[PDB]
Amino acid sequence: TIVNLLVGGPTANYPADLTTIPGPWVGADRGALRLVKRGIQPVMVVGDFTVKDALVGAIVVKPDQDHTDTQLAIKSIFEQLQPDEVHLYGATGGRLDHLLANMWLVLDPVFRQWAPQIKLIDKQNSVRFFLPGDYQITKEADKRYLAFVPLMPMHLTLPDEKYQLDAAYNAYPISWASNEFSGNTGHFSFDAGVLAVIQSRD
Amino acid sequence: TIVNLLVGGPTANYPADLTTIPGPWVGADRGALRLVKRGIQPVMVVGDFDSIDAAELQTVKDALVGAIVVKPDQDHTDTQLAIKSIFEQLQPDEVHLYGATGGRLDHLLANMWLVLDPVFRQWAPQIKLIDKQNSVRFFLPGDYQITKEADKRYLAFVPLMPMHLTLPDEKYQLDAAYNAYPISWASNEFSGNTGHFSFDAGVLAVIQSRDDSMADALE
Repeated sequence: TIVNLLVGGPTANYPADLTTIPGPWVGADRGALRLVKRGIQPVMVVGDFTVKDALVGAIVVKPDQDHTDTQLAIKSIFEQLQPDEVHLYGATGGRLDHLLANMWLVLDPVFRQWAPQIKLIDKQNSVRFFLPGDYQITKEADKRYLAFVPLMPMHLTLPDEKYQLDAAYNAYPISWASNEFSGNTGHFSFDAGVLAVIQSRD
Repeated sequence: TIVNLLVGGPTANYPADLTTIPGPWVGADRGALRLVKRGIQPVMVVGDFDSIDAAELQTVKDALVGAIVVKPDQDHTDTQLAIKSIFEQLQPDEVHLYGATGGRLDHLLANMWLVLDPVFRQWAPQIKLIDKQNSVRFFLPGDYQITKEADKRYLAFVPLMPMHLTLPDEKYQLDAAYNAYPISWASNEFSGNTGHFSFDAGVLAVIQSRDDSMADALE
């Protein structure tokens, strides 16, 4: 099962008509209002808020003290709805501080356990996160570029991509943008931190 | 001397008509094509412009005559090479990066983390990232004072590397807070005209942002 979470980024970055994206929807802050405005009934709304009307059929989660509403929404989704995956929409564009918080959200030890189950999606990008190990990914038909992004120090190996790396160490965050798949699949291995993999298009 | 650098990001994120922005212009990759298209004569161009379209070859070649043309090297991205070349040949006091946001996320993070390289780190204090809703500044360890940008509403402290960060007078505060990985402390705000902060290591990014009032007013 997949739960869709909508945060407050610009609508111009949505990959498609949200009513077109299947799966239960959850909205945080502005995200909830935009889901409602689109006639979408959320299974859960996070924040302090037709709304009251849409909230009867939804699990309402008020803001707390230790979490951002986005972090709270993520934590609440996995603990209460318990899906296999959460697709984050509205997480890019606009305010950069929100964007970066969304991208580095899984670094916090409490949310890292879910890194493998969280994906950011917008019209030009798909973002997945990985924990140390060996993996195989497949090219997304509509994407041209592939990028490996170490969010923390690690030894990264890319044995079969257009550009490769042999247990390369990064002492700080780095974005190896503009790589590409040789064929339809590719492998990668790393021994620490968290790795973000981004497939993008123009 | 403010040197403006335009990279390949979406034009929708520009903060204004590029021709209204003062200071010499440098274009990297697609950025160069966009400057030429707007009638802006770049003082320098960085990127491979020889395997580009015949339809656009001559027209770009005409604009490149009066510009310093820097060819890609083997060690740097074109954006990094542009930054290195600017400090090397244009005697700038500050470098303002435009077109560094939106679009592809791998390029965006690359622009945000560019100054982390030990070599480029010496220029972090002089590189400012600018788009429609944001203005990003970078700092090296020490104590600082900043003021609120007139059009900005939000303030954010973004440690890019492990450090102890102290925020004593902002809406929200931190007392030697430690981060073991990059963190974006978003939505803080100035409490007064100025704000201060101190940190002991790594590189700190500071972001002043605003909402897109126009777009929000449409919903």
